[PDB]
Amino acid sequence: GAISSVLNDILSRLDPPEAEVQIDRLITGRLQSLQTYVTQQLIRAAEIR
Amino acid sequence: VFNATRFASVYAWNRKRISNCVADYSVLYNSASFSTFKCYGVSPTKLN
Repeated sequence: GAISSVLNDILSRLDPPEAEVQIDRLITGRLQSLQTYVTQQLIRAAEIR
Repeated sequence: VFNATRFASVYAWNRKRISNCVADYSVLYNSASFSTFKCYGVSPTKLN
């Protein structure tokens, strides 16, 4: 949902307060995607054990 | 673009294409001219 997926782009374009808005969207999604990954690995860890 | 005597009408306007050159945007801040200066796609200070 962010304007751009590259951090260097939003930092070299938007204002300091505007970049934080976009950085929030990037961190939020990337945090959820990583949590989903860890969750699935724990599930498969129960299947292998 | 900026210093032209008379611009084009907003009913029928001529778009100025600028490419293959050096754009110095620090002169705008070095000498205050524009009364209203803002950037939606980027920050006003990051053009340079």
